[PDB]
Amino acid sequence: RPFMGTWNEIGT
Amino acid sequence: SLAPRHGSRPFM
Amino acid sequence: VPSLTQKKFLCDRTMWRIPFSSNFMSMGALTDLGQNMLYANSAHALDMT
Amino acid sequence: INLYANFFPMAHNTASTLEAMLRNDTNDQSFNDYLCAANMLYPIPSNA
Amino acid sequence: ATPSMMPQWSYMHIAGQDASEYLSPGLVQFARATDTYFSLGNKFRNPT
Repeated sequence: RPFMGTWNEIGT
Repeated sequence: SLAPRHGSRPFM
Repeated sequence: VPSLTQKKFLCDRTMWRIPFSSNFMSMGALTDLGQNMLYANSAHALDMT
Repeated sequence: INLYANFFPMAHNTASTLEAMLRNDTNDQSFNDYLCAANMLYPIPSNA
Repeated sequence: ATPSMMPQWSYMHIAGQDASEYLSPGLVQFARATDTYFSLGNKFRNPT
């Protein structure tokens, strides 16, 4: 589930 | 912090 | 008396925006269409009016 | 009078995996009404 | 992403790692240790 807004490892 | 509660830099 | 209506949307202190993302949302700093290869790793022109 | 709807341009590869994934009986969506009412009005004669 | 422009992007935190894994671990420990009065958090980048 790589839909996130990855900052440096997925997830807000 | 630390564990004797609050503080700052005698812990690296 | 008979009447004809007028309108406006006075909106000061702000600048009109248009995100450069596909959904128009605010996905992140680096947009989702600022890294889509067709717009980076390539060249393009621009023409507004 | 005109209805109006705003669609999220969801990626198809992932939207289709939402249908076959939110349509499941287990994952159905259940709501609640905030006020949680059982409203009832009771008349009162003047000066009662 | 866009691999041909990934290196420089990552070099200057254009789209690289957060300020908890490129920072030398000692420095992150330091900043977490003295964020209460000498916050260094805003001196750095957290690319999104």
